[PDB]
Amino acid sequence: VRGLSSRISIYWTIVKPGDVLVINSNGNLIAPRGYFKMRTGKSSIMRSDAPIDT
Amino acid sequence: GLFGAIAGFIENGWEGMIDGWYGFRHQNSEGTGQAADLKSTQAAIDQINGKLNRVIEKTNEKFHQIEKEFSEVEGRIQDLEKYVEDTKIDLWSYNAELLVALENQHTIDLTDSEMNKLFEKTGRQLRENAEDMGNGCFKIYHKCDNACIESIRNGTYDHDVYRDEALNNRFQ
Ligand SMILES: *[C@@H]1O[C@H](CO)[C@@H](O)[C@H](O)[C@H]1NC(C)=O
Repeated sequence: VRGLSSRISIYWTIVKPGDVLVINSNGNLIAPRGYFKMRTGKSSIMRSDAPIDT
Repeated sequence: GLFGAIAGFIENGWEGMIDGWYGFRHQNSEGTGQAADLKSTQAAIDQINGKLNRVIEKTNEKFHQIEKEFSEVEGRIQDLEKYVEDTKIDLWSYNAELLVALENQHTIDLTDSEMNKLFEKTGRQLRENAEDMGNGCFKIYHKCDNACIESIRNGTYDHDVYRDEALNNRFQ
């Protein structure tokens, strides 16, 4: 795929307030650069090809 | 309908009654005429608007839910997701069918009812001065001019004024 026979597998970890992340590796780590801020609310996702009007 | 007035002892509706749902037609010494009954018309209309507003009130608001279409076969978890959705849809579809069936039966019966109530109220005003001809018409046994007819229509008819005349015509 795009020249490549190798792959990256993606994982995720959520860390709550007062907890801590530890990353321990001796090779093959694709490291995070930071974190995404989690929110709760009314957001969602939908698959559609419909145009978006005003 | 349950009351047997509409499509009953009232043989048919009036396409020419265009200013109301229920009303009166008369023939007297001054000619013939027609008038809508406002109270009965509005009672039926008010009930129907009541049930309509109860039905079209408050759709539910839902946001993030479960996926309902899938591009790969997955087995057990997808099976369950699809079954949950199908089950939900069949239940709501049943609710919709039943809701309109019950509401509509009841709408027919309540309008039939309003027709019957107007008929009974008129009969009661007339006391011994009229007889029910059985087709939703009263034969009034005294001279009853346009103002008299209007007194019946507006609920102020005074039967005692006409009682001697009417009884003489009915029974002798
Ligand atoms: C009822 O009709 C009579 C006769 O037309 C009229 O005199 C009277 O004003 C009416 N009453 C009402 C409450 O409108």
